[PDB]
Formats: sequence, C-alpha cells, structure tokens
Amino acid sequence: AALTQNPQFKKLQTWYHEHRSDLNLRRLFEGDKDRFNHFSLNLNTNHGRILLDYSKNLVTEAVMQMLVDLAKSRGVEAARERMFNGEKINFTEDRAVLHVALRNRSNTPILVDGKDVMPEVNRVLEKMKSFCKRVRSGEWKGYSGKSITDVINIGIGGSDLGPLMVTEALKPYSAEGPRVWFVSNIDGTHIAKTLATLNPESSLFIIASKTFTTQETITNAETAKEWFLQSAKDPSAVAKHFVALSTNTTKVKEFGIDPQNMFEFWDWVGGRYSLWSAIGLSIALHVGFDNFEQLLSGAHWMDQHFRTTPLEKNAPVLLALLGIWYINFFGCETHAMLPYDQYLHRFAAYFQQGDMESNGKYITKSGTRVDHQTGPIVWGEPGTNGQHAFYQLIHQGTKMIPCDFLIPVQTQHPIRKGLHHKILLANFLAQTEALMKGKSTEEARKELQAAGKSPEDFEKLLPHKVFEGNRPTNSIVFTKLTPFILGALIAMYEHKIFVQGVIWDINSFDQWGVELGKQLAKKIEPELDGSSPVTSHDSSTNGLINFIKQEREA
Amino acid sequence: AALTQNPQFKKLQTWYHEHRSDLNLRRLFEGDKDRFNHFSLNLNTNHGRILLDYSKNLVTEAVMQMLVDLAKSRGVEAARERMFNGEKINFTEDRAVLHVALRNRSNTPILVDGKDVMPEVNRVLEKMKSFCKRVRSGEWKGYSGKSITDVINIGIGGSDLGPLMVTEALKPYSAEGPRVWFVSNIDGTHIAKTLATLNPESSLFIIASKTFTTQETITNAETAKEWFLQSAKDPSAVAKHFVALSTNTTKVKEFGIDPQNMFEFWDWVGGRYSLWSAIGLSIALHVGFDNFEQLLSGAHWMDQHFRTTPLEKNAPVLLALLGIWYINFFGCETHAMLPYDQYLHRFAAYFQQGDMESNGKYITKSGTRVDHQTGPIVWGEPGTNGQHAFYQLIHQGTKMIPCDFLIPVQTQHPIRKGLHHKILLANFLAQTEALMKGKSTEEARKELQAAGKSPEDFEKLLPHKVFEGNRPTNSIVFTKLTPFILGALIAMYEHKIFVQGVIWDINSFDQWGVELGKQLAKKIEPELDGSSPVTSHDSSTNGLINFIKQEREA
Ligand SMILES: O=C(O)[C@@H](O)[C@H](O)[C@H](O)COP(=O)(O)O
Ligand SMILES: O=C(O)[C@@H](O)[C@H](O)[C@H](O)COP(=O)(O)O
Repeated sequence: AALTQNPQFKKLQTWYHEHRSDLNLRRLFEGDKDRFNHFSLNLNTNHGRILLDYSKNLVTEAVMQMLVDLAKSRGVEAARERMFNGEKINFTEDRAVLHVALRNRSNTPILVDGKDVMPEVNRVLEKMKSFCKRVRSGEWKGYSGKSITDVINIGIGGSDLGPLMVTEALKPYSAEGPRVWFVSNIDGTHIAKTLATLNPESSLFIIASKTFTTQETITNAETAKEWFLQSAKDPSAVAKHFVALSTNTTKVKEFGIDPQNMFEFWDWVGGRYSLWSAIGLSIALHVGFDNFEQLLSGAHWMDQHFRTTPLEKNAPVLLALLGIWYINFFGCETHAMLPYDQYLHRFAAYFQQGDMESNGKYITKSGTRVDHQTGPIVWGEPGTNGQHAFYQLIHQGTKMIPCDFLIPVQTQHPIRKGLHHKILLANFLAQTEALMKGKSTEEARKELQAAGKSPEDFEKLLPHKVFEGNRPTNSIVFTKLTPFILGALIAMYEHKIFVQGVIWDINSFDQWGVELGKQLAKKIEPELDGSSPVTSHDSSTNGLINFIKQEREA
Repeated sequence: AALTQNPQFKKLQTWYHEHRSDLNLRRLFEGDKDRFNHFSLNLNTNHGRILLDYSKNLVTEAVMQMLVDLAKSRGVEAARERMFNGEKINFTEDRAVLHVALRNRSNTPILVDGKDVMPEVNRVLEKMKSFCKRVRSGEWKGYSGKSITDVINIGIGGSDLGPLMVTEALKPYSAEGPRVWFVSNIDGTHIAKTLATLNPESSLFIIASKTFTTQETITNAETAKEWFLQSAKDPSAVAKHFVALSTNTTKVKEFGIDPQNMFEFWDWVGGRYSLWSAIGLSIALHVGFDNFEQLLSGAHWMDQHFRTTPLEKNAPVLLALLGIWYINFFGCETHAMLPYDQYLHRFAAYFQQGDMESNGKYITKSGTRVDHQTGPIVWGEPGTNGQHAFYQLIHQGTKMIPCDFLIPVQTQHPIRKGLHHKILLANFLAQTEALMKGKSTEEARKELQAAGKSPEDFEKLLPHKVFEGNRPTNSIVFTKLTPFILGALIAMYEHKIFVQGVIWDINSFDQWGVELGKQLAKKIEPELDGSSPVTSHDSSTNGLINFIKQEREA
C-alpha cells in the first residue's frame, strides 16, 4: 500500500507507461553531448577517487528528478538520521542498527537508551590491536612453545563471507601475516580437509558466532577441539589455541574458552553487517590491524558522504534509485555485479547475503503485504571470465539485466609493463559500450559482405549475428583497490540497500527467513537414526528419508 | 512463431490460465497419497543410484502428460538421433555436435561426412594415458632432471570451468597426483600469484585453447614462458615444460610447442562441452587416467539412458520440461542449483556457462525472433552456507525460484561417527519441506501464544513471521559422489539443456554473443596508450578512458 499509493510513485508510473519508447541509449547519446557529465559522480576521498558513471542507464533528467522526489517524499533523509542517531529502526526485533558506530573514527557519542556505545567499541578495538600485535610478532606462543603459523576461523553466514571476501581481496597486504583458513559448512569435508594439513602446535582457532549457538558453527568448533586435544592432552592448553567472537559470554564460557579470550560485539551489529566488528579479527590478524583500521576509515568517509550530501548527488542514493527504476518499473528480477578484478572474486557472493538477506521481505512497517516487487537476485563472477561464460545471455537473451562494472585503474601486479591490466581495461570498457550500442542488421550485413561471403550464403546466418543493444549498466572506477577504498566500496552498497528498504517500507535488518532455517531440521535429525522407515511426513519427505536409510548401508 | 504456434503449446496456455489456483503443493499432497511414487525416478547405474524426486513441483499428471506431448510434437526424439548420428545440428556454424562421441565407451562408429571419428578419439586418449602414466610416476623429468610437482593449466571459459570444477570435486581421488593450478583471467594478478610460489624446475604448463588465439589465454601463455626461460635459458627446455590442447596445429607450432606435445580435439567439440576431451588432461593428470576413464563411463551410461528410454521416464527430459513449465508459463527468470556438498562448490558456476552460454539466444532455426522466453539465469552456492545467506529471499521474497537440491548419501569424510553428514542431510530435507508447506498466520500465532507473549505485543510481529510456502523444488539424491556418478550427473544436465533448445527452436551450440566479445576491444586497446584524451566514442566511453589516463599517473 505504502509505495504504490505514493503520488510521486504513481506519477512515475504514468510517465513510464508513457515514454518507454523514448528510452533508447543510442539516441539518448546523440541528444545530450555531455550526457556523461550529467550522469556521473566524482568522489575524492583524498586517499583516492571513485568514479560513479551512471550514464548508460535508460534514464533521463526528468526521471532522475522524479526519482529523487520519490526518495524525499518517502523519508529517506530522516530515516537516515534515525539510523545514525541510534534509534531502534530494526522494528521487529526492536533493535538499533549501528554498523556505522563500529567505524566511527571520530568517536562522536552515539547513544542507545542513553548510553554512549563508543567506549565499548574502542575497547574491543584495543583488545584487537594488542592481540594482533602479540600473535603477529611471535610473542603469543602455542602449547609446545611454538609460534602461530595458521589462523582458522569457524563460523557461517555473516560470520563467514566478510572475513573471507576481504582477506581474499586484501591479499597483497598480507605478507607478514599468518595464513587464514575459513571453515563454515557443516559438511565434514570442510573441516576434514583443513585439519589434515595443520599442525596443532602452531594453529589458532577462532569461533565466530554471535549467539554462540549456531548448529553448524558449534559442532565444527567441537570437532576442532577434539582434534586439538588428541595432541595437546591438557585441557588448559585450550586457552592458548581458541578465541571467541560472540555476544553471549555464558555460552562462550560453557564451551570452555577463557573469558580473557573473548572479543565481544553487540546485538545492534547485524551478522551481514559485522565485518567491521570483532568479527574482523581474522582480517586484522592476517593483514595487520593498521590496514584494518584503514578499512574502517574508508567506510567512515563514505558514511560521512551518505549523511551530509544532498540526494541529487549522493552515491548510495543514486545507486538505490536506478535500481528501483529497474525493479518496480521495468520488472527485472536480478542485478549482476561484475568486478574486473581477480582479488575481488568473492565480492559478488558477499552482496548476495548483503542485498538478499536484507531486502527479500514482503511485509511492511504497517504489517501489510507488499503488492510490488522487493530485493532482486544478485549474482556474478569476476571479468573477463564472465565474458567467456554467461555474457552470451546478457547480450542476446530474452531478459534485461542491469549490471555494475567495477575495476581499479592501478593494478597490484603491473607485470609486463602493465600489458595485462591494459587488456583488462580495454575489455572493461567495451562490454558496456557494446551492451549499449549493439549491432543492426545492416551493420552485420556489410561486415559479412566484406568477409566476402555471398548474400545467398549469409542469408540464413545474418539474423543470428544481430545485437539489439540498449542494455543498461553502471561503471564503477576507482584509483586503486586498497583497504581504504575497499572500505568505502562496501560501505557504499551497504547504504544503497538501506535506501531501497526505506522506499519499499520494509525491514532491512531482520531475517526471519533465516532465523527459521535455524530451527527447521531439528525434528528431522533424530529420525534419521535407525534403519526403520519414517512415515511422519509428506510422501516426498518420507520417500526421501527412506531412500537415504536403505542406501547408507549400500 | 514456432513454439507459441504449437497446438500442444497453446493447449497448455489455456489449462494454465485456467487452473493456476488448483496448483497448491500442500493440497496436492493430501489428494494423492503416493504423489511421491508418481513423480520420482530411480535410476541404477550398477555403480550406484540417482533418485530424481520431482514431486514438490506445481505440476499434475495431466500437466506432465501435456508436457510430454509438447516434446514429442516438437521433434525431441529425432532431434536426439540427429545428434547421436553425427549430423550437423549446429546449424549456424554448420557443425556436428558430438560431445557424446568423446565418451563413447562402446566405440560404436559415428560418422561425420562419412568418416568414423572414433579412431581419432581413442588415439588421443591413448596419448593421454601414456602421458599421464609418465608424469604421474616420475619418469617424465624436467630440465634440471627433476620430477613434476605442479601442473599449471592456462585457458579461459570452456577451457577453464570443467577441469577446475571436476578437480575440486574429485579431490579425494588425487593423493597420488601432482597439484593443479588454474590460471584463466587476463588480470595479471592471477598469473602473478601462481608463479611466485612455483619452481620452474618441477612445473608443467598446459596451454588449453581450441583456436589457440584467445587473447587472454595466449598472453598468459607468453608471460608464463618468459618467466620460465629466465631460469631455463635454453629454448629447447620448453619441450619438457609446455603442452597444448588445441585444434590448430600451425598456431600450436608457431608458439613453440613441440608437435609431439600437442593433444588434439575437434571443431565438433564445443568449449562448454569439452571436459570430456583432451581438455581434461588436467583431471586425469591429477586424479589418474583410470578415474578419468571412469568419469567418461558415467557420462556414457547417461548418454545411453537419454537415447533409449521413453520420454515419460527419461531423466533429462523430465528436468527440461519442468523448467519450460516455470519459464514459459509461470514466468520465472532464474533457476538455482544448490548442491549440499562442499566439493561441488563450483558446480553451479559451471552450469552458468553450461546453461546460459548454450541457451541465451533469441533467433530461431527459421531466422525468426523469439516471442517467448528462453534460457534462465542460473545461480547458487553450496548448502548449507546458502541458507545462512540468501535463503531469506527464497522463503519470503516476492519472486518464484525453482531450485535443484543435490546431495550424496555417503560422504567421503564420515568423521565423528557420521554426525556431520547427518546434520547436512536433515538440513537438506527440511528446506524443501519448509519451502513447500510454509506457515500460516494461525500456526505462528499459536507459537507466539506458546512462547508466552501477549496478543498486544505480538500483534505487530505476527505477519512478519508468516510463510506462504508453495515454492517448488527438485531433490537429486545419489549414492556417492564418485567419478562415475559425477560423470553421469553432468551428462544429465547436458541433455537437459539440449531438450530445451529443441523445444524453443534455437541453436544451443553456437555462441555469437561470446564470439563477439572476443573482437570488441581490439579498437580500445591501442587508444589507452598515450596520455592524450580520446574523443572517438560516446561521451561515456570517452569520459571513462580519460579518467583512466589522468589517474594511472596519480
Ligand atoms: O545473517 C545472519 O544472521 C546469519 O547469516 C548468521 O550470520 C549466521 O546464522 C551465524 O549466526 P551466529 O553469528 O549467531 O552463529
Ligand atoms: O565457450 C566458449 O566458446 C568460450 O568459453 C571458450 O571456451 C573460450 O573463449 C576459449 O576459447 P579457446 O578454446 O579457443 O581459447
């Protein structure tokens, strides 16, 4: 009811229904000669630049204006201050949403129920700084008096994607640091394949769980612990090999970790927003706390930009609006994120949890059901691999797929006088050019004529070689991929997802769909036990259980 | 015109428009008490079993019948014999489509323009067998007289996904084998990060390119070669460190590889179907040729099943039809593949190229444009990670997402008396149960009542905790994930994609969208050279190039 009842919203509907044909990229580029200048945003962090080029979008000035009007009218600005001021905008859980307090480099007091949270934030941070320095330097020794050579993080979901994504991306900054491993799936393979190369004497396990009760997280933790005690044999040896990142002390303690080894965070830190908290121990540990501090700073700059810049020229805002355009008006079910950077190979996946767990909702603030589309399906792989993979569909399939193209201008490995990056750049420029302009029948006919074939031959080939084009894209180009910028990049999308939720009137910070999967299987577990058949379910679920049992013996 | 002009097709349209409401999973399970038995397929390869359970689909008997009728009427059966008999069904390129000849364990003669191809297939295979045996045993020595410890594959796309996906999946079978590395992206990082750990003395590079002219493949090849010759210094040393998998001998030769070191394949082997050919050297090499031979056999069994089993009970066929149902009638843009197996973590990605590069077309056999949907968007990550990630949207978002659930019954690492796999099973059973049945307002209300809250409290929470359900899924359960079964699994989907193309009347075996990206960037490359600004493009493309140049100096 909310969105579709909106005057500016309804106004867009009619213009769209009315001009859709007027929306051709090719022609739009004839019309305005500095289209580029009008649909581009240059941000300078003073530690590098980020160019947000949104010109190849089926969009005009009036549309942009109308889209800004929509955001204004739906409370984006004040929704935003509520977030920063520590109010509880997580309305179903009745929580504050304060990932931004975690990178609040200025230590401005942010209060929750009166109490400033910053002193707690900085405290856990200093604990992180010293723990890092001790482990990285070799002072912190293992049970046989050895130095740590491997750090092993155990957790899943929020406690998983961040650290991995970032470590994979900040690889170059890790020479002086110990190796990280990430075990997340319950699948015994995951834990089995890691330990069988580790030496317990120089290994360190981090149990990352906000509630410290996640099934798969906790049983991996125990399997690890059993493997460890076979060699150590002394229970107190545990204190030098296991640390925890949770909110529940009691549980931390019932698991046997020393309370001096617990690095805490708060219920106001959402899982899919926690890399900035204690959850990031693994990053700082592998890449140095200094660079971690730099990650947090980058996100701090963008937080500042989001909060104080007017909507017409506000990166996160723009990005959210161009998306609502594609989702609620053109109808596109997905959105591809395509980083032209091998280090960022898990970036897309991260936002899958990022965007999708946040915005795949259907109930309103009013308790009403949505009667419009919400969060899209987000996918991708780094380029140029993608091009040799699924681009054929983006170019000539029967569905529209808006895409984000990302790339750094300076590569961390300028081998062969920068020839490699050169080719990676050219490819990053032309796919979007081509996705724009396409190729008409005539264009291809002439080309065939030139290849010297003859119209009777190429009569049947021709159509297959035609490209319609007019497919939209964003291009995101930044100076170099360092901790700072990467901080700013993630924080950017974070805010994008936020503005959209506000406009769709949903809660971007709970995840009952997720909370439920965490209970759902509790009844199936004991039933698998015997070799006797189950009947307590649907014929499918039962059919399946029974195939399993008969088979496990095969 | 083809599909939408079809009598059986048009007949489905009306039934659908007519019964859509009749389609509720929950109720459908009350109705038929052995729904399971009627919508399930048990295949026994004699080297294990695969259960295809398609009962949790919004489908009935009449629909299934009508769907089979559609396939029959559109030439699925004979399209199929054309493929096996070596006719050129790749109509735009005028090629035969014979990936099935590669695993033709029975050496039945399959002719292309009169000549049986099998003798060539088996030849390259024996070359593979001996090369493997020599490298694996240590007889094949490097330039300083050392044994090979690392194999490095270089290629992208078809020449990339297969080998990687399979090696990651057949991990356990690799103890006796050397490590494999896969370098594919042009991004200098990719090649830089691999070599800086390798020793040239014991390393072997495989240049996998069908045309042997792929830009990124060839410049990685040269960068590798330069790195190699710094140490070896003798050009003939190359012959013991570089092998090639191509169709173009000349080019192979102009690159400096010894013709005795070239393992060839044929233009009738499509890139996204080539893991079964010489392209698989890397698998056999890492996992033993015996297991490779077993992979090929598994695919051979399924080829046999596809070809001789009637449509109503033909796995690939069923799978294709349930998809056309969701795509052309319900309207779903994507399809998720969700393997509950960590080893299969690149499986989904593989089919992205698999399905999408094959079926993201829009021109017909008649040269007509489609006026209906084609290949979907395929995505996924292994479970249960996914559940802690994007399942929230699958459960409570505003779009329908059919899903394939896959799992082996026996795990390769039955640690802790098989507790791990046990929990992984229970989770694999309940997500689909839950995606089916959901949870009504009453159900959740009662639950809240029980948690002892009070209706005024939970009045506003309630709706957010409701699940509509009625979301469809396939469950694919196999005995164990071995080479054989994995062979059969891949081959299964391969045929699925095939049947769909036939029904949509498109060419599943060319990829001009891809062929073009391979030319598109040739003009941008030289322009990046100076520090002088470009003007020869759209204001966007130019704007971008110029930001780049000014920046690269920053
Ligand atoms: O986003 C979420 O809430 C989930 O992905 C959590 O990250 C995951 O379930 C782990 O929860 P915990 O941190 O309590 O172990
Ligand atoms: O599917 C395709 O055709 C592409 O993915 C190719 O795999 C890729 O371009 C590599 O081609 P080549 O084998 O000629 O180097």
